[PDB]
Amino acid sequence: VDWRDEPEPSACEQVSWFPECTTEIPDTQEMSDWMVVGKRKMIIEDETEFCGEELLHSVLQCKSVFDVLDGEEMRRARTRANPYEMIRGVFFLNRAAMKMANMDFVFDRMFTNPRDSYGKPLVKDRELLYFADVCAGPGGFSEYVLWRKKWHAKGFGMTLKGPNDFKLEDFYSASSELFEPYYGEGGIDGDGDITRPENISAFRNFVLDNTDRKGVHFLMADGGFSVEGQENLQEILSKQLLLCQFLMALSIVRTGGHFICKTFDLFTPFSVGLVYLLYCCFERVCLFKPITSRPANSERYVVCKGLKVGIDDVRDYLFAVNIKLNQLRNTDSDVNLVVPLEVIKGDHEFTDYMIRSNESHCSLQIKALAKIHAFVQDTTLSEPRQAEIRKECLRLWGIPDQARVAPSSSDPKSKFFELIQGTEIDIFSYKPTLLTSKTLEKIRPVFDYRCMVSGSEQKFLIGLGKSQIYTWDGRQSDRWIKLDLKTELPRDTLLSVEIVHELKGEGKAQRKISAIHILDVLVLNGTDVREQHFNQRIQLAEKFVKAVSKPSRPDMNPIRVKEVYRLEEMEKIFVRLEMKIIKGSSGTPKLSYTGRDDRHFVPMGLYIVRTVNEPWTMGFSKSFKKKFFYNKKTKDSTFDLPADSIAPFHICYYGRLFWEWGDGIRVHDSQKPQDQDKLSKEDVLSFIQMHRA
Repeated sequence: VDWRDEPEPSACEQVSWFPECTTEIPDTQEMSDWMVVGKRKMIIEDETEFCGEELLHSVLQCKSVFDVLDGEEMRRARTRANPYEMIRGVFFLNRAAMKMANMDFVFDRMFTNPRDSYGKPLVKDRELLYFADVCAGPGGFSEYVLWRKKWHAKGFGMTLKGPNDFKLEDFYSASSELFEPYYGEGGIDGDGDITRPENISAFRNFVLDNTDRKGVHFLMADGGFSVEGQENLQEILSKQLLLCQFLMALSIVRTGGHFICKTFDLFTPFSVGLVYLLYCCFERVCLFKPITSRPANSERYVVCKGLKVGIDDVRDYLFAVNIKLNQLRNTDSDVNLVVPLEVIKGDHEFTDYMIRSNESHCSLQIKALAKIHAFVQDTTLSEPRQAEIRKECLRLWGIPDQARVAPSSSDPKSKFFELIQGTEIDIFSYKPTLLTSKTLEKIRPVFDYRCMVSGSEQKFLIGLGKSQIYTWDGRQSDRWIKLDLKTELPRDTLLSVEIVHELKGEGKAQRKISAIHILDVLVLNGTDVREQHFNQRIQLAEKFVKAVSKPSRPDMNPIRVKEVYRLEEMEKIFVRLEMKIIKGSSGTPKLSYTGRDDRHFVPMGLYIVRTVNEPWTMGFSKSFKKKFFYNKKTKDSTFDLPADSIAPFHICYYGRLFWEWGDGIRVHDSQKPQDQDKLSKEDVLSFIQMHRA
């Protein structure tokens, strides 16, 4: 084989896709005879149904050349023959993350910014991006995605426990509450084996429970294991892994969502039928090998965009096939077909593409294998272009050529000063204006304001990564105190929070949990949001906060956003106030605010926050029945949101009022020691009603 007649190395890569599938999705009735069970076959050399005999045999002999060669001596020639070797992982934890860096650029930000078939993005940058990462070597894929999307992505991961488990603490960015691992049945106590039906169903239910029952925007799968001593049978030995990854795609990926999965050789009709099922289920499919995939191996990736509606029959069918596979382990039987060969070959376009892909990959891999062999037989040979190629690839993909090495062992005070970027520190010391009969007129605009129920004193919280979380009470004299709660948060995060005691049940059976309730956000994981509108900051807070949660680890402290109400709708708050018997109140019922779940807390009062800026105010047009913005200086009026009407964080914090709910204040009808000097619920509601018009 002449390996020196290979094309010149290049950072430019071309992609061709399968023809778009026109035939209908197979249903349960049609697939009822598709599964074929026969003798277990551990021979690959005759699988020429989608590849020429010459190419298959040549690639197999080229692989088997190294059956007698030293493994380390072979990998040392591999390092020299591969022109893309020096790329490695750059500043990530492994080279696998740079594979996602490669393919996210090649497929036009398909994963970091997923669109639909019409060109419309699925996630509003100014809603949350949901992704899943199954069969992941310490989540390098997720390291790339999280480093690129910061708090604007939430990831769900499942992988095999053991030496190749997730390494959250080694992510360049991110945290445990950004990429939340779930290991199947038992939650975090599972083994993460994706080939177990219990784990499949459990991870599916988990992902659906944390994605508004819609599913993830995309799923990435990169499963593999050692096939040492029997490398040539790699595709057969990992057939079930491939089937389970395709099935997980059909199980948790939302409609219009995407899916990328690592495969190996695709000579057998079993793997080709699986690819055909993906081609039927997605709007467009292709087989691609990035240059960050070593040229001498059988590794490639199948890229799928636009999951179709009504793929549930295929999902159930593949679940059943996996069960049969589990039942045939250690026997002489095996599932050798999932789609009949006549159906696959009946689609001439699909078969043409499949054969051409197999053969082109075979020729390239044969050249690379002979190249490694030649570099073994001659140790002076080398590619003199690895450095420049790596430089150009990093430039092309937008990956900065800077190492991970920055543990950011910053103290919370210095990091706080870094994150506020010269903003005056006294802004963080302002106390709220107490709401009294003398200050009631301050909330006169009503529409300019939002309100939320408080359960503890307001504090600032900074996240330095993982469990390095510190709080500060806003006074220059106070020290940053490490938070004694089992919770994690990404570095470069700055929050306005309160630490609430949540209660579930009453009396002797009452359980209590401490929780972080977010009031407002300034910086999350590195991008500043302080200048965005308050509702937008709360929505990005729900984005990150939904991301910073823990369903697989019931052992961790929950993080929540406060429920934000419109001031002209404060009446909805009092409907959630109940008198409940709290553990240790000697039987006295205490006022309790019940949240979205079956938990409640003792309220201390109600914050009123202004969301509209200086001489800008919101009125209600009775003719148009819509709210409008009015400029008190220019006298202009508009029904759209003016950019200068936006109240940034410092205005919202400085101008906030607090309506305390201590003794003598009646906000629930069962507690009427109404101190005549203190505002009741009726007084505030009457004032609000008089000034809504």
